[PDB]
Amino acid sequence: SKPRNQNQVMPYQNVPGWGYSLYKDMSVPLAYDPNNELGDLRDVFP
Amino acid sequence: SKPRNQNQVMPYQNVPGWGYSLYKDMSVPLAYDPNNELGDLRDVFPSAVDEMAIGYVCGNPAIKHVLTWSTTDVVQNPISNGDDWGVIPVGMPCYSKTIRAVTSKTEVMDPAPCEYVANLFSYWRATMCYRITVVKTAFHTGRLEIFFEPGSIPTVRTADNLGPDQTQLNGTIAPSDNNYKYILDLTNDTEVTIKVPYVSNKMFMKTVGIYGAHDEDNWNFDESFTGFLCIRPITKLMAPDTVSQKVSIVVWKWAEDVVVVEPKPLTSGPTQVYNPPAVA
Amino acid sequence: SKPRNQNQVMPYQNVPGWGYSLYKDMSVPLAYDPNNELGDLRDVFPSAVDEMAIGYVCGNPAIKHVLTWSTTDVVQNPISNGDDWGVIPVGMPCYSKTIRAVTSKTEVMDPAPCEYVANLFSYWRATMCYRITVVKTAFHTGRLEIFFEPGSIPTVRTADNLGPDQTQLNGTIAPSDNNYKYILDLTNDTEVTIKVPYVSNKMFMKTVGIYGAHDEDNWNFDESFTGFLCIRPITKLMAPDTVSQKVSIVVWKWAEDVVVVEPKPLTSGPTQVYNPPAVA
Amino acid sequence: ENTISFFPERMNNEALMRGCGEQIVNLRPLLRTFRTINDNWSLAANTKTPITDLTNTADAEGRDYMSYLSFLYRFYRGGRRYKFFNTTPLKQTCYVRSFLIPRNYTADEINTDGPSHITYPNPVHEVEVPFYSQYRKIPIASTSDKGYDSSLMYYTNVGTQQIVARAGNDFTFWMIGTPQLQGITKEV
Amino acid sequence: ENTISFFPERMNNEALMRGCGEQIVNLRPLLRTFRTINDNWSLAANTKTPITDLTNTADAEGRDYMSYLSFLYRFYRGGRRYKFFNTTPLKQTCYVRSFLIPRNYTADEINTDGPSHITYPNPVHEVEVPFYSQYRKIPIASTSDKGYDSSLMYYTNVGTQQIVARAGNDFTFWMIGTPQLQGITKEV
Amino acid sequence: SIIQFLQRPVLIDNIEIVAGTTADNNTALSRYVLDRTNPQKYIKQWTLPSTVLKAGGKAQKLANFKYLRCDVQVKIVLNANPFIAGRLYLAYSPYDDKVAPERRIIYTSRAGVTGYPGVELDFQLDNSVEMTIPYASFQEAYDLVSGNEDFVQLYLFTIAPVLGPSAESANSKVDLSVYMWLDNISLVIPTYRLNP
Repeated sequence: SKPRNQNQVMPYQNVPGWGYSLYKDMSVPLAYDPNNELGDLRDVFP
Repeated sequence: SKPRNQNQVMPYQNVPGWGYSLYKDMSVPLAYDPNNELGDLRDVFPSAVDEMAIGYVCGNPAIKHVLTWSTTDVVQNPISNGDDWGVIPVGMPCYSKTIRAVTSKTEVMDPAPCEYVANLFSYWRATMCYRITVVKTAFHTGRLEIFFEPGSIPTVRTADNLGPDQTQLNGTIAPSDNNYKYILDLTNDTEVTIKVPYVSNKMFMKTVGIYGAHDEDNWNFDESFTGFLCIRPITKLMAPDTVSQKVSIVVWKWAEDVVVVEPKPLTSGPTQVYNPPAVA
Repeated sequence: SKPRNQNQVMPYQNVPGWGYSLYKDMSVPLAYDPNNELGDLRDVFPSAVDEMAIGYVCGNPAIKHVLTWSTTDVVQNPISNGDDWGVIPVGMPCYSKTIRAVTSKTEVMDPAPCEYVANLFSYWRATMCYRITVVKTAFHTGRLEIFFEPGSIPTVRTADNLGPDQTQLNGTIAPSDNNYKYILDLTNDTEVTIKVPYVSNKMFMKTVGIYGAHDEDNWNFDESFTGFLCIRPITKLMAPDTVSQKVSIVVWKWAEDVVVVEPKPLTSGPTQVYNPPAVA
Repeated sequence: ENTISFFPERMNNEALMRGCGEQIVNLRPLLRTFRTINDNWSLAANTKTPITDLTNTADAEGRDYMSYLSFLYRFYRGGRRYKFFNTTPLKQTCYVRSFLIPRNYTADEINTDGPSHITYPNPVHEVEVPFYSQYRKIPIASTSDKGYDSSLMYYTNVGTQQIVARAGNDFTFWMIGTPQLQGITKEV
Repeated sequence: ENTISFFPERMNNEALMRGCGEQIVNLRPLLRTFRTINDNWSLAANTKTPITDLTNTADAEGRDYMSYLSFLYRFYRGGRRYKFFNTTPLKQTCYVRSFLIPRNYTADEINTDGPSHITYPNPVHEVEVPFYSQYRKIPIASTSDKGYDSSLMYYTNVGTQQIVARAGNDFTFWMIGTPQLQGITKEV
Repeated sequence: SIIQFLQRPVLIDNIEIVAGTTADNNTALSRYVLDRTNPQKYIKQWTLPSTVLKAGGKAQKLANFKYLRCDVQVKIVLNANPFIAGRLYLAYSPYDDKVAPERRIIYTSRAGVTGYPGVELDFQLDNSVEMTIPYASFQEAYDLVSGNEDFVQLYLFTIAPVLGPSAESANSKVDLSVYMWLDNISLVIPTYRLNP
């Protein structure tokens, strides 16, 4: 079925790169996995 | 207070009307209420359901054509119908088109619902419940064979239409002895509901049937049906001049366990009805 | 009622097709249903799995080349194969390319699956399960040494291709006495599955192998393999004229405990097959 | 009765699974689905039109479901749902507006003030016209009406071109046979 | 059998963790992943094309996974997923539309009316073509077909240029060996 | 009319080779194949599943049926001389005759070739080899009245030349014994139409 969107109108702003000066929330990867977590530095920096 | 939006940046795409081909999610009303639900059809359509559950409509009977049987109709030859299909193909899609030509040669069809429906879609699969019945007196008598043969058909071709080939249907070429068949002995029964399931080397079957299909575009038509039946007099009609020297037979058609695949047909021109003009 | 949107302002970016390189989140269908799930491959592919679990395919055997061994093949010298690699490198990436030149000098390869796969990716790590087997009679006899040496290789160079150097492989330079090795005594066994793990000073290894790699671009090839093996007759082939005075050996190849890093290869020109033209 | 068989209710759904996840059995959904009605309709400028002027014609053609099937029933109810895609090349500023209008009343004998919608090439108009009527349902092509039920009137700022689509909202059809169908035009 | 070893199942995953969080073992995901098929395809104006005219050619080149690997199997099933990025410099108004078409049927012998999608340079087209077929699966490059299965037909308003990508939806391939591969072109 | 039908093994072909026999049955598996005019010169080919039904003698008391689904079984036996040396490999390519040429079992490398499924054959050692090719058809079932759709080709190939003494004797030879049959069969449909 195609009911109707009683949903609200969801406002916004075109603002890109919001908070790049800040330290915490996205970017574009260029790899296979978006869960690309590496590890915790064992036997790298003693 | 006006705190700050630690919220995420929420991406998107400008894509409008996303999924209009699909069946399920908005539009703009022009009324008072967005909860404008109506009801459940009480005392509007007195029936189970006529639109959904297409087994209802696709399972709705319909008559394709009549065929005359004379005492002089050869035994084990297809009960002739001119150059057009007692040489009956099996399948839903349309095959018996004709021409209104005025040099114009525009083709038209007489599709029943069980056919009319599928010419919407691309591929199909279903059981065909035919039902054959004779018009007769009691004195009219004889035996008749119905035999089903999958696959292609011995055909004749034209630059505008196709037809069946009776020669390849003599009792010597296709005896119809072991093949799936029925024999109707008019003297004890007059109507037979023939339930033919779907059987192919293809999970589904094409729905083009016949369209832009003539001597050249014949193979699509060959590809559009699972098989073909044949009606043949096995014993001559016995009819004293006390009554007509001939009889006739009618072929009801419907379907069961029906299913379709896709809503895009297999033609080169969109669906369009032959809306009768004033004159030829 | 029409209350007011105390909701937050929800930011965004127009970014379309976000993460198409990635593997996981939409598209536009052209069918009836958005729940168009099919099934789980019953009686379609009669196998465990052929596409995922690449240990299946990467672990799929394949033959690289044959090598002839004559009674006159010197002891502890590499069983010669012209100017091309019994001087066998170890590693998945392709190394034995050849030329179709017509002045055109276009290079081609014979990569097995275990290789063909990696030429997709950039870096690799895996164990190579070779498997060597001889074709012989019982009268054919002798001993053979296989010895593995990591690192570089004594090579010869060309402006179109590279090759191995037999001189640096005499028993005096590389005795192969303590190094990892096997001795196959034809008289008691004929096939050996040599499982060589991944061992390097690099967690992973490059996948370029040989490409645009000749006398000049040689160091990439030197960097593309973990090591190299060598086959050498340790005892001469003993063969009476009752049979052939020579034998041959075959090198099956597959891999286990395999892994790859990135899907961008290490070439200067994209992947492309040598689709055989009509003629040279 | 007399009935025979040469020998299903699952093989259908099974070969469907492995071939087509769409287990379509009801058409009603296929009425909520859209389908193009006209390729590049035109429209007079800075003016308005009763959409019937177009609808009625494509209705006769059966180019879409909600007319193709219409040629198969007699009665229906529920709210239609229309869509306009803009393709006109040149404009300065582009309002596009939509009002209500009894089905077959004319633009002149009707108000231009009431429940409406407007948009700005956003190049699309996506309206749902409800079911307001006066008997209980509607004969699909009753030539005789003084605007029993409701329909759409359309206004644009400029000489305009649009792609158009239509479907049903609860929209639903009475059973009938079916007419003859037209095929190719192989004139010589 | 006879098998030896010079001495793993974790060091792999370990040096993966510290080097690469992607523990790729299955390729099926790498079929759901996209990859460019053509750099600046062109297309005739205000017209349409069966995408095969392009597909078949790039298929022979193996420039992407869903062809590279295709040269490694025989059979597959599932719904492909195509993407068009616009790069054409000049237009007035730009519809871009997409319909269905049996795999190798021609534009002329096929309808232009049916399940479709449209968009407006939003400069991108992001469609997923499903698996509708008639045997059980498909030989990857069977030269012999009267359009067994489904595929895409594409329409644009103007003489157009596009970047193109392709992948699979459940898309999946039968095992085979592999052909010879082409390298450099060092003509003299 | 009858409960159960024929799975009877039957023979197809028997080939012979001798050392120094320069021919298509030799020049074993050229490493590479560049041109379509020097393809991998094979030895023997069987278009299946037709040739089986045709020459196997099962047709008569198998015909008068249209649709079929089956898994072919095959096995090769040998009683050749020992003084020969070499090895062979058998494989099957579905629809090799119709797919793009570059995806054929021919027009590829020996490595790609052996990548295909199958099993090997030592001239001297592999006395009795067996193999089972499943229903590789994309089509649900196989037609008989047409028998036209051999959904596979079955290629034999040589790994190493027929190796032996300098100049061979007459019994210094190899011979082969093919047998093809079927398992996992299911037949349904009667039909008057007949494969010619």
